[PDB]
Amino acid sequence: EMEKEFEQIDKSGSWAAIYQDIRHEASDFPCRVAKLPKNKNRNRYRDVSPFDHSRIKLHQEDNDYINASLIKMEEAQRSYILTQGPLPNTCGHFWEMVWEQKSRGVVMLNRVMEKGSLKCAQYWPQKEEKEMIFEDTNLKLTLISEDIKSYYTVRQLELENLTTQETREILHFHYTTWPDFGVPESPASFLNFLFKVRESGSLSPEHGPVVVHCSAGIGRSGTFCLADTCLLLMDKRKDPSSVDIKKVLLEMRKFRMGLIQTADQLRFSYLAVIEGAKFIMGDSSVQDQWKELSHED
Ligand SMILES: CCCCCNC(=O)[C@H](Cc1ccc(OCC(=O)O)c(C(=O)O)c1)NC(=O)[C@H](Cc1ccccc1)NC(=O)CCC(=O)O
Repeated sequence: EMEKEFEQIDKSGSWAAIYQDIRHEASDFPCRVAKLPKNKNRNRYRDVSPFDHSRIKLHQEDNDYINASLIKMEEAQRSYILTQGPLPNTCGHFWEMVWEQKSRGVVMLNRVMEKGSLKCAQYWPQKEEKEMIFEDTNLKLTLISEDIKSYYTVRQLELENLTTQETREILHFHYTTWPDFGVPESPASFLNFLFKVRESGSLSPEHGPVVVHCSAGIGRSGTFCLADTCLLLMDKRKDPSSVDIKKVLLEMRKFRMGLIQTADQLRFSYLAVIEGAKFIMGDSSVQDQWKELSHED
């Protein structure tokens, strides 16, 4: 029982040893293509790479590499693509992947600059009259509208393949207040945002996997996925309390290394998931409380 485990861990002061244990047991799979010298310019960090077995392959004959991994949750029936924050030369690759995987949504949980340091390129357009063209991938991206909230912004984007001329609506969900190596301000804020992502349709199985990213594509992004996936499980078990969060995280760590970067992010996923279960269980008003508590305005 989740809650029961959570308290025992908390009362026993064991978040760090439980977290170190997860790291110690995570899967070790090769990241050979990501390490090829010619892809060094495609990697934001030297110690963060996609496993060979689950990486996303660009459909270029030229060079199919993108530091991105397909996290496929069989029991939850949900797939996610987790990627680092694109670099100046991978903005086209990033959009080529969104297009090739049929993603309808993009979840960004970092800010372009954090602590004065640069974490991701400005890969989408900031003004509607200033659209972006990715020459290398023959794509055009246009900002269609944006809804700014106090800690997040939802943007409506139009991605066009210039080769075939088809256009697609891409929703972009941007969490602007999640510190690096940190946790959202509260479970309510987190959940209010996640439920926004779920209600947009983006995560539906008739579309490609949603794209999640932060600067490395592992801490913040792992956190968001573990809570989303645990909640889906709690809603399909009907013995919701048997969802074992450590086990779900180790399953996801088989597809991408380092998911969840601090013990505190692990502990927050437990708080988020337990608070989110109120909704699963049947509380028809906890959602409006999260919106109120999140202070969207
Ligand atoms: C899994 C192992 C990584 C843990 C230690 N590594 C780091 O902090 C980062 C990777 C990283 C991981 C999670 C993050 O999100 C946190 C979140 O979302 O909560 C962020 C992030 O957002 O900042 C950054 N890598 C380096 O700094 C390398 C360390 C290094 C340096 C030299 C050789 C080998 C490793 N430097 C770089 O890669 C510099 C770039 C270069 O030289 O190409």
